[PDB]
Amino acid sequence: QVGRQLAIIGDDINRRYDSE
Amino acid sequence: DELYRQSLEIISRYLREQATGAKDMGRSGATSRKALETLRRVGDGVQRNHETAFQGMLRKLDIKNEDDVKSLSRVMIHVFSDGVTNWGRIVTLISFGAFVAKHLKTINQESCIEPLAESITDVLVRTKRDWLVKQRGWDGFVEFFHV
Ligand SMILES: [Zn+2]
Repeated sequence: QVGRQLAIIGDDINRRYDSE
Repeated sequence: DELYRQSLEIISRYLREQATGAKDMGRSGATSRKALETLRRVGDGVQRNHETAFQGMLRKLDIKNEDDVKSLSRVMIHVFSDGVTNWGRIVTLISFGAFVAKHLKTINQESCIEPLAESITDVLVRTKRDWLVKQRGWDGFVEFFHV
């Protein structure tokens, strides 16, 4: 569970910095 | 293996600085310095904005000793189990590592912080070396967030 929850948070963080 | 050495130096310094509150470089010092500063800004933000989730995840891991610290490797592997790799996931894993590191200091298990940093570094460098090299390493990390 924990690694999947970190992946979800990380994708939100990635989208925040990656969006044009 | 300079990529392992540089990554360990950055990640270990962040986890230990976060745990102790005391700020403590070799080859590629200029890049590593910007990476650590980037990690302070982004990682402190990650821990603050996701503090409640991190608290629950930490409680779920139930870390009471050094033996409980040998289970995080499988958790760190799980972050990339869907085949997706990106800087957001990488910085989130390191931020949660610093969160565990603070916990380890609070329960007087400071000696476990270095094996924890070595384990985070190993998963990144061992399983994602190709991606990290294609993304230009820690220079690419600094550039991606460009705080
Ligand atoms: Zn699972």
